[PDB]
Amino acid sequence: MELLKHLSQRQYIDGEWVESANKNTRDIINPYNQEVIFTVSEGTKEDAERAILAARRAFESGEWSQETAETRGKKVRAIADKIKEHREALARLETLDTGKTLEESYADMDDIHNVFMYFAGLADKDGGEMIDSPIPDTESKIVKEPVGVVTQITPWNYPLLQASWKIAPALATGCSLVMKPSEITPLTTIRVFELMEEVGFPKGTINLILGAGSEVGDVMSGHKEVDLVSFTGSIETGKHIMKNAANNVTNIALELGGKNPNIIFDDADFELAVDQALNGGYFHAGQVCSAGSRILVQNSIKDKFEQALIDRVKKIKLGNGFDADTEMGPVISTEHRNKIESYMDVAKAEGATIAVGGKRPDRDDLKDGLFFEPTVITNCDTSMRIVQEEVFGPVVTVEGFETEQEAIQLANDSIYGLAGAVFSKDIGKAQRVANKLKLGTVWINDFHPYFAQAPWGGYKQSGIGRELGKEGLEEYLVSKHILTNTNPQLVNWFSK
Amino acid sequence: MELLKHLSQRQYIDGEWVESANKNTRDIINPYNQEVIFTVSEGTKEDAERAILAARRAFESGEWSQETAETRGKKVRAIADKIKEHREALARLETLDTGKTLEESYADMDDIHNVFMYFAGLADKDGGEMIDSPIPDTESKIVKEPVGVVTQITPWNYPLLQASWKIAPALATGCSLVMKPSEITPLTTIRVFELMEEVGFPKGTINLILGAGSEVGDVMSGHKEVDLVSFTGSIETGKHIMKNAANNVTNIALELGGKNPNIIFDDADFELAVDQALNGGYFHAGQVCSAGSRILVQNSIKDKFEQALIDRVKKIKLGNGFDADTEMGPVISTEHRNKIESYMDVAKAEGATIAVGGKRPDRDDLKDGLFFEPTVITNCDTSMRIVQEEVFGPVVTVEGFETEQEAIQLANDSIYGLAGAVFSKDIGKAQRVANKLKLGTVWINDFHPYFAQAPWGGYKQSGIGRELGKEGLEEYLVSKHILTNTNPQLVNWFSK
Amino acid sequence: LKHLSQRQYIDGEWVESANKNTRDIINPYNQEVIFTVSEGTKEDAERAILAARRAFESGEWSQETAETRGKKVRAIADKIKEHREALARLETLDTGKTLEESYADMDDIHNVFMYFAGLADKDGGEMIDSPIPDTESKIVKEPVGVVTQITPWNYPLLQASWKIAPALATGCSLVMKPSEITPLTTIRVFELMEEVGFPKGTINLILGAGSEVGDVMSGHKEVDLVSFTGSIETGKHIMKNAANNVTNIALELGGKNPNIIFDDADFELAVDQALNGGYFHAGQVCSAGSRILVQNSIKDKFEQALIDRVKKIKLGNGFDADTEMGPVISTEHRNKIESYMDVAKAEGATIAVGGKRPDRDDLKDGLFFEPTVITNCDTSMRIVQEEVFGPVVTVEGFETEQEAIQLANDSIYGLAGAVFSKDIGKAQRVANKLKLGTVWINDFHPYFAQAPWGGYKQSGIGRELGKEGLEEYLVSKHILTNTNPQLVNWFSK
Amino acid sequence: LKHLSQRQYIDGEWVESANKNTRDIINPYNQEVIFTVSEGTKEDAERAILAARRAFESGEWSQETAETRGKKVRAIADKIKEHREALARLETLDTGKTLEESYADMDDIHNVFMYFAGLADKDGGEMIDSPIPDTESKIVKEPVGVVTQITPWNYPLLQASWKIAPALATGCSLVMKPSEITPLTTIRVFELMEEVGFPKGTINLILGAGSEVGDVMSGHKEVDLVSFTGSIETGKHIMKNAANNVTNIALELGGKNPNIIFDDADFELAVDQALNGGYFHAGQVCSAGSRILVQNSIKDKFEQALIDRVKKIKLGNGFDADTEMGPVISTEHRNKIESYMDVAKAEGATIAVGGKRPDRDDLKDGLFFEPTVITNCDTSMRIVQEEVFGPVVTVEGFETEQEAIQLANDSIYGLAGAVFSKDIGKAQRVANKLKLGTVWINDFHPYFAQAPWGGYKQSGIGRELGKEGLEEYLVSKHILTNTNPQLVNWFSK
Ligand code: NA
Ligand code: NA
Ligand code: NA
Ligand code: NA
Ligand code: NA
Ligand code: NA
Ligand code: NA
Ligand code: NA
Repeated sequence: MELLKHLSQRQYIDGEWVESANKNTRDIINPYNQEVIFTVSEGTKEDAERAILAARRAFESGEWSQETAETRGKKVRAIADKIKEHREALARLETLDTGKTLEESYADMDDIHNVFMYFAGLADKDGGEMIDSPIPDTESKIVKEPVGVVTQITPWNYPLLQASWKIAPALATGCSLVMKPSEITPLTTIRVFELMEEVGFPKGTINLILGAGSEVGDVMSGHKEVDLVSFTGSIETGKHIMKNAANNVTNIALELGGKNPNIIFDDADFELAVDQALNGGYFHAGQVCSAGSRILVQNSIKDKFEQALIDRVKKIKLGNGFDADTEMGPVISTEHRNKIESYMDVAKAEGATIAVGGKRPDRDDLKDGLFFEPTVITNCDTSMRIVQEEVFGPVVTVEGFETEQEAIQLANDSIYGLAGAVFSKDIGKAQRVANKLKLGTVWINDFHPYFAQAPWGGYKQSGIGRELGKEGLEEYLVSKHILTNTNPQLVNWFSK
Repeated sequence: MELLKHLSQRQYIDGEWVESANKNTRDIINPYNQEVIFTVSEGTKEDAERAILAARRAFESGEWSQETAETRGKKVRAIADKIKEHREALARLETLDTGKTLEESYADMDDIHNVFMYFAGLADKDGGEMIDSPIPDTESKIVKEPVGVVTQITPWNYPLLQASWKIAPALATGCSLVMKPSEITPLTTIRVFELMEEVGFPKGTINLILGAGSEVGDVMSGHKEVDLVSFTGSIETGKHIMKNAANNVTNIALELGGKNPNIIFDDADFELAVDQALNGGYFHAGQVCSAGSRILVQNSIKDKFEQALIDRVKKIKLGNGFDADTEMGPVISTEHRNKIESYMDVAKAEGATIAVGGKRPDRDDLKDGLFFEPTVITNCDTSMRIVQEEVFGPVVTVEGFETEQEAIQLANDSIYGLAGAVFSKDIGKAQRVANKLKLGTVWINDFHPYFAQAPWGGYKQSGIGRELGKEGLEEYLVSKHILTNTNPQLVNWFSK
Repeated sequence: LKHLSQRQYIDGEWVESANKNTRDIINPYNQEVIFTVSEGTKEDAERAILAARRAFESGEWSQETAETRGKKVRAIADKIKEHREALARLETLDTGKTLEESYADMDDIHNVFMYFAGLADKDGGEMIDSPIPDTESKIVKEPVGVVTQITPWNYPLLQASWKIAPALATGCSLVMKPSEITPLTTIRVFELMEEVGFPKGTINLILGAGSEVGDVMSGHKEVDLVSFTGSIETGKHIMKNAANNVTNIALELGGKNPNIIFDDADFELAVDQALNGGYFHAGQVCSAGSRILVQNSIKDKFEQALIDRVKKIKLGNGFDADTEMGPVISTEHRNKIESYMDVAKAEGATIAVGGKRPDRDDLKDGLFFEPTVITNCDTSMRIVQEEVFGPVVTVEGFETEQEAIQLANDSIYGLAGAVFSKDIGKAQRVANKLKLGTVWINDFHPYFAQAPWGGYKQSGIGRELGKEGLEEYLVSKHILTNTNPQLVNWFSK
Repeated sequence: LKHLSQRQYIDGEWVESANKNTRDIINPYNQEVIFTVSEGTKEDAERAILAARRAFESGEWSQETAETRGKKVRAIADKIKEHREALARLETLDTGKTLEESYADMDDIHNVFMYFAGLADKDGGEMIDSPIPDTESKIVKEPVGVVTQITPWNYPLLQASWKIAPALATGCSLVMKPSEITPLTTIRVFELMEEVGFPKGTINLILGAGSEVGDVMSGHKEVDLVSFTGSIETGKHIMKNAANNVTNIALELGGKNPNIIFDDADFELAVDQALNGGYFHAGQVCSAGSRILVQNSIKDKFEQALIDRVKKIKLGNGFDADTEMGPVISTEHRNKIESYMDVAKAEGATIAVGGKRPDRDDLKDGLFFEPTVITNCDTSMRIVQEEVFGPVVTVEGFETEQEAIQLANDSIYGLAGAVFSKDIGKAQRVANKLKLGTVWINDFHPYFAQAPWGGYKQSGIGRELGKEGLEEYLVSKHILTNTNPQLVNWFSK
């Protein structure tokens, strides 16, 4: 609330903070108490178009795209340093806007600093290749250029974190960008734009559009001046975005959700597996792309595991993200909580058991917030909607498996392929399983870790492309083969 | 006609040569005389589905996907050697099916051998990376795996050449593939499948579907078991394919056409520029993705250039591709010639001049074939359909430019971005221009060269992704981050 | 042998030694002379180097396209496979090892040439995003130049391939000298390369151990890289000579390679692989597992099992199907191995089995030495620290993982080693702490063209095989173009 | 200077020489003693190496995350920028070059540390697709280990940064010894690194005579890499000493760098850059353009223009803004330069201008030597072939592109050179044929952290700067895991 008195309420287009063309606004809510905490501009499709045209003009001017990579790196580093400088206020703003614990928000800010620092350091480390040409008297080189004008659409769960994954490489490579954060969580994205403006970028290089205005998304994914659309969010919206991008054969990078398996063998460190099953299921109330919502446990220890998990779930502390004792905050919005609630009905109707949770808590200090109890669903199977579909809430399912081969078959039996884990003290076995899982990231005896040094993304319906790592940077580059004939001679194919 | 008596007429699905499920067939035509030369199976959508399921079963069996990269390379090399062994018959078959000169077909076969040889040698050279992890007591590695099941759709202009650009990296990386060549030019693709069978691949690893059956394309682009759709062809079909691929968030690699500029400065080697303008415009009767259909010539030499080009165009020798004196063969089909013809009407109506050509030739030996005269269109400008749209025939437009800046502006003023050239003895100038052109390939003082060592593909509406080179191989790989916690400890976030 | 060349190959011609001297080549199985070859002079070596320089400067190979160089290297690979049987037989005849081991070599050799053939045209350098506005910066990779290559007697053609393949793929000119006692397969491979066809002077073969031949090959001013595989003493001398012209050196010297067996290893696997590590090629392997380190809890069991198996090892003619271990290479080498037995006993170690020449009648004429196990020894002993390079292993116990690592690293060497344990996590921890170029987990011996091979510490400098191996034969050039040059005007006008 | 340390830095402590010996440091502008520092012993050097080894083995820096190591290297970069003024002044005081040149050095140094900071966490090694079924193959890149670093007097802190930055980024422990005559900025950077904070023994600074501690730094068994920048004679000695333990060497020695000026060069640009190439830092630059090669048709015009400009070069105190060229480094060095003038005249060359100490009163107390142009010389002469390393250039003519290339490559060196021509295609053709680590087209002198720097032939071994520079400080380990180990059963059961 302190920081909010100085935070911008506007969009940032072509070097200026500007309101919506029609003066529309949106009230931003704190999910802990459903109170309005801020009011921001709700931009129009014409605003989005203007931002894209500004990004294109800036790209063509070359002020950023032709800046030295070393200098671009120094600027990205300056953003990183600002994130660290404002770590406390940023973490508080993120907890206020998204509801997650302040400790989780601090962790995000540490990661965000590291993301910008990594890409700053990567900016000037390539440039392309020299090719030994198969044609005598020619020089062949591949030059890597910025892809161009990029549109970036981020989700509500980790707004600034996901923004950093897109902004850092775009700026390091010399692109121009237009970003639109989730309409319900724009606060830390507005703040990072203020911080980037303090660092200084050429007019139009960076643009922030706010809202969920009519056709705003369609303009960001379907405009002819866009070279890459990068979207993180729901599968249905991602598919729509990809179909729109097709209208101009535009590159797409998508990170959609997952149905992430947490595979626990009977020779896992049992108390570790229980601890990490809770962590996988319930960090940020399960509102994580890579949440471990699908637990697969070996039959021999399944009963022991379920009882241990359930007993721990009953003790999870719900409350205000600002209170140090809180272990799990509320879910993000009324609409999202309703969707979670509707999945409980689906689960029961198809024959699954709600072993614990599965409703809103009654406690007085939680009544005004968007809370939902941490939930464990048992007696289910792979045919069920509750197992196959991403609920994106504080909910896990538990299925048993007999053998290593069955664990792999079940884990791969989904439309998704983002991340997962294998818990076993037999590292050779864990490695065998990891090699067979169709997942972008596999953890052995861990759950959740990601970092700027390694690419992240999904097989199958979890996405297209990668974020983070050298591969993440590559989404923002395009290759050009320049072939010079150093002794050109007439071909004389056509008669003289 | 000799080779045709032993050539298969069937599809190749799951290790067997099989007819269409409905026994339908298609007559294949020789464009030189419009005679039926062969009759092949015309497959159904159910055939395509069966091939895809076979490819998936084969992929999951691991017989090819878990074969050593070195051994996969040896097999791809064996295909390369077969291409060379059968060079003469393959070249003849390609000229028979597509109409281009036998000399052009020989060049194709030399290129095809080199494409398979390049990928054979690349197969075992990069399995991923070790990452220095930012988390203590963890090991981080990125493993590159085959992307999975791939569908491959090739065009009629260079059937076997374009097939090799797709097959070679798919097999080198360990993917399973389903290929469908253009319905009007299947002959050399059938033959290469016979040759691959001789080398030996596990059942289902390679599949050939033939036809343009109802919903065949839709199944190949929209099936849930496909991990990558790779399509080379027309922009309208490519967009449709991408939209269908979106239904399962499937990776797409597209190479659509271009409106490829041939930029000739007043300080070019003039006779070289004239020679290469002819080559750019009229190889394969202009039916080249990268044909130099859009000549941009400096105003100072434009009159001289037009006269020199026109005088040469009048001498181009049309005829049978099998006759050694032929310099340009027919176009591919009645439908395609009609499309080219309709553009002549469009050009005149919008105010351009048909300086030479622009009709079917009258000569008696050309009357039965699908010939169209090499054509030069003058007095045109960037606003015109004839300049903006890909005609894909033996037709060039000529526009003038005043300055280097105007040449760049005009060259980039199209929806495409595949390839182009800059002719100037001032290499520094040519490099400045090359750096500003939004094209996947730029030639300086040359026109047409491509090779397996360097990536090929388009900016903007010319495509998504790359073929050839290391980047071409990468389309057929997927990255997996395996993170092992080597000293796992309880996090104890959730109370005990 | 009736058709094999007896000469050196210099500047496109098979030629005798300048002084007509020859050397008799021996089969270690029966000590019979099997062939007679030219014994070259230092002047022959100088002529070869000058021919290699002239060929390099002509550009006929160095400026050939990388793709075409790869095709030629592939053609050599194919000739190896075509002549696999005869090459394997020549290698067994010359070196004494089993025909099965020689076949394995020829498969590896084919694969080495095939790997480098495929690599030849895959990386010409990089484009650098220059920090100076209006400049273009690129790094071009060129062949390093003229290279001299000196190979050992244990795996003559194998070690030759590791050097020849990258040199030819990158466009270098080379002068090779195989071990004076084992030239046969190297002569043959030169015949095969000549059939493929290379410009005159690109490849040259010097034969012998003539006075100063080695010195010329390591110290000549026209050499850009000296690549030597052999003994530590000779390697050091070669490096010192190379210094006279600041010449790049690549060295692979021996090792004291540890074979670490934990009490939770697959016991019969560990015994099997301890035998393999110790006795393949009668232990005449740079990476032989001569130093067994076994956990104390299973040490007695392990020693008894190992010793009982060693007593059954079948010695004989490498051509006989039942032979498991052939003879050692020469009288001098066997004498050196014999002298180490004396050293071992004098410093207090026990010769548990073996430690002498076998008595059997069919082995009496050959250079055989019994597979030997030395027990009750420790890290202070010469028998543990020094590379014996014979069919001899030592056995030391360790208590903990930390002690195994300490002992394993307690040598001047750093080539290769193994860790046997069913606990893969533990094996990985140990592997990370061993100062060794190659570490095997639950295996012993494997190497391949796809991965670099070489030593930490006194085991060498540089790497062979893999992309790193290729890089020894390249040099980087930074070409920086100022595209808008302006006067600096630092100095007064 | 009143607050600058006078001591060595060994194992986390500032310490005097074991024998309390000291050395007086001189300012070449006036030959006045400016500071007195410890003159260490060979035992001090040994103690530093052993401390570096202990620190390496503790893993406090070598097992720190690459990301964290990068942050520390970045912190050093920031300290350099913070203390830019004082560092530049100290460098000018110690070495004599202009303050403006010293500022340029400090900006470069900041960028060198920043580059390597950003590179620290960007590799780690490779995953290999193994040719053996049921095996996992990976190459892990580890710090090479303990490194000794010996730097020259011409650009003390610049050359120190090229060595320190990659060593620290990769996780090595280092022992550095700056030139005995120019230790000031190196002492200062160690004070700054100490403020950033590194584990005890990770960084060590030895001060004094190459003749006392040099052999220990190049010949100690605990060293894994010796990195030396300096004279050819010393570099060779160092390499021979390193051979005693088969130790990796990286050497950057001088050059005889050609400045090739075609008749179609931008003439006034070529004159400007010829002066810059010849006379920055009084020609005391490893890559100084001492060998001018000019096309015959413009040679007379060029010589007249160059000579006329050389007469106007302003000599003086590096702290005075009008100074364009400072003094040479020492009495011994100036004497060596003077002796070359005698050599040049005796072999028939012409001293067209300069060739002696200046007479002006304000220059008499300093180690000044006039900028010199030597004409009428040829490639057979010592004055053309040998590196004088002073404010001296030779001028030779050439007729054709082929002759320019032949002459340019006709030296024992191969560090750097330039080609001036408006015909870029021609310049590129020439650049491709010059045996030089760096070739500038229409420029002279530029280097940067993003691109590797080093010499062909006798100019060195290895590279500094760029990704290749980082690689000198890494070692490859192939870890091969057999994931389904089976008995081989070679030996009888
Ligand atoms: Na909110
Ligand atoms: Na996908
Ligand atoms: Na046809
Ligand atoms: Na596109
Ligand atoms: Na022999
Ligand atoms: Na070494
Ligand atoms: Na001094
Ligand atoms: Na050298």
